[PDB]
Amino acid sequence: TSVRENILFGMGNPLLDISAVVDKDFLDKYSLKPNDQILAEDKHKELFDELVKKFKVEYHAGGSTQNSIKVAQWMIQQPHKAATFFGCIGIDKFGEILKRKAAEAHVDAHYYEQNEQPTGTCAACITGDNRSLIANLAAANCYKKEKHLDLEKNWMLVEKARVCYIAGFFLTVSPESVLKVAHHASENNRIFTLNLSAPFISQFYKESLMKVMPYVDILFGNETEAATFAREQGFETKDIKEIAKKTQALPKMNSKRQRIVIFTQGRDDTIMATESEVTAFAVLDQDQKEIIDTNGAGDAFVGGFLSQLVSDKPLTECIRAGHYAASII
Ligand SMILES: CN(C)c1ccc(-c2c(N)ncnc2C#Cc2ccc(N3CCOCC3)nc2)cc1
Repeated sequence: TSVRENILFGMGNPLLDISAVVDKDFLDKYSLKPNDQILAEDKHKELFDELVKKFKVEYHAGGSTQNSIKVAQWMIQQPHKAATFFGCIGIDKFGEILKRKAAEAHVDAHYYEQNEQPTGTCAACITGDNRSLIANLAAANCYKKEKHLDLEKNWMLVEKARVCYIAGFFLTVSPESVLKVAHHASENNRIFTLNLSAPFISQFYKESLMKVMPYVDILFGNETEAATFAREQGFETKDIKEIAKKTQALPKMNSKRQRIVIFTQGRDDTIMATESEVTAFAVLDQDQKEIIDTNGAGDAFVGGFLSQLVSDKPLTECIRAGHYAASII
């Protein structure tokens, strides 16, 4: 093996995933479309506490960036604490559970804990054939870099790292801290990776997303996200195989590393753009998966891919583990 700890740093919104099995007489209370993912409003406050009661649940350390780092450590059977992760949580039992589920993943998590807000949480409300998801960010959105990421002891773990990845959802929380990490990857010429996460980031956080873009070694994104990203910046093309070209020719601050743009397409090829020219890799099929996680499998692609890049392997092999990873899920 001989891979080393804290070799891959990650950072993002730690969400505590709470799945179970409900019905509808539990959903109509809070009125929720059987298969839809939205954000929690002040009329959903209880829905959390009332999902740990009347329903048998599992507790997984969730959130995109955190999902990707745990899958990267899974494919990283050894050593342990090979991947690190910073985020904000609350000082309540939910955060207690999160701290636990992550160590129980050999992930080296180091959280910014606080009281103001509860630990965030995502709610898996499955009726078997649906996915009503309720997300409440809370604590994940209170991260303070000056009192956590800026501290010597944690910042030294960002130093032990030779690869950084942050899902773009985190730009909605702290671009200043996304930046300190990206910038640093430049100054010490290490790899810094990023996710477009959702089309809304490209449409509504472009200023923050363009500030880090020059400091972005690799870029992860999907079909649609790719699509909207081009729409704004003015690429004109609608051809993904082309967008990957126009984007990756974007002003890259560090010039010592030319960039790689991996645009996934759900389960259907993968478009990589490098300094040379654009190729395309077809996916591993697992046909007629009615259960197909689909949404949230791109997080798994990213972990598997990351697991192979922390060892500087052929991009073709990083993309191989991306499929091994997405999915066991
Ligand atoms: C679809 N929902 C459930 C959804 C999607 C994705 C996430 C998500 C995940 N998976 N992992 C980590 N962070 C976030 C996060 C986050 C997040 C979501 C939305 C948002 N805004 C949307 C409205 O405009 C203001 C910015 N800002 C931040 C959570 C919830």
